[PDB]
Amino acid sequence: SPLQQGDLNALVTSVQSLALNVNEILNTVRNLDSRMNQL
Amino acid sequence: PLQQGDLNALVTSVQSLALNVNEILNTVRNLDSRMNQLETKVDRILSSQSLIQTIKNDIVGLKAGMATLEGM
Amino acid sequence: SPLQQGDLNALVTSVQSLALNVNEILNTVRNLDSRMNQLETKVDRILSSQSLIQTIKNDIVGLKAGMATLEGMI
Amino acid sequence: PLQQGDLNALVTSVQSLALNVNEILNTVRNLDSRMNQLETKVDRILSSQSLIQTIKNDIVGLKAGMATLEGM
Repeated sequence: SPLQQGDLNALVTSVQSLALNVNEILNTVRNLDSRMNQL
Repeated sequence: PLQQGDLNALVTSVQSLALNVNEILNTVRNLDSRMNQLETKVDRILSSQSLIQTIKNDIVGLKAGMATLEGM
Repeated sequence: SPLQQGDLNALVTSVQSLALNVNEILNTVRNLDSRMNQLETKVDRILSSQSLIQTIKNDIVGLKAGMATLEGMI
Repeated sequence: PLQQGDLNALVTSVQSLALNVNEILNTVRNLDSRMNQLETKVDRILSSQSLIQTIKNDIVGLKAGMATLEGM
């Protein structure tokens, strides 16, 4: 089956969905950094 | 002409990245919970530091009172 | 310019390179998880002794009342 | 036929993922260093807990010795 734009677009949305998980990790580790400083 | 199968390696690499990121997420959520516990327990320790200076003041009185007895 | 296999392959290597950074993060957060567990155990040990302090506070208060008793008896 | 520019959105999305992962890496390396400091300082606190029981034993002697004086 020939590769289609929709196949590339599927990977874009997958990566952008993964990016939301990365964003939660980043927010949480920054919060941990502040809290370990206070500790 | 590129075929759907030509994208397989990229799809698999993103699936693996997502699996490993998910395990980071699981671990950092656990670190967050652990930090709650540590903070509560350190606050408890910090509160008992009031006893130390109370002991401190009383011992000052015990020192003076004992000087009194030694004179007597 | 027509899309080529090499263009897809470039993204594969980019993602696999990113995966090495993800791997360091994962190794480090697991290590932090183990170390925070061990830290909490030590904080537990400190907490248990902090109330041995409360007994000390009581004993010292008792010693003060006694010492006043000695002085009151003259 | 797909063109190079048809991949742009995917390239950009991976660049952004990489930038954010790099900032996680920077932060977790800092958490590792902070944890070293916390561990060393908690070990210091834990070591001084030896003074507490020494105070404990001595106070036991002070209690008995004072009963002696009270007997007089």
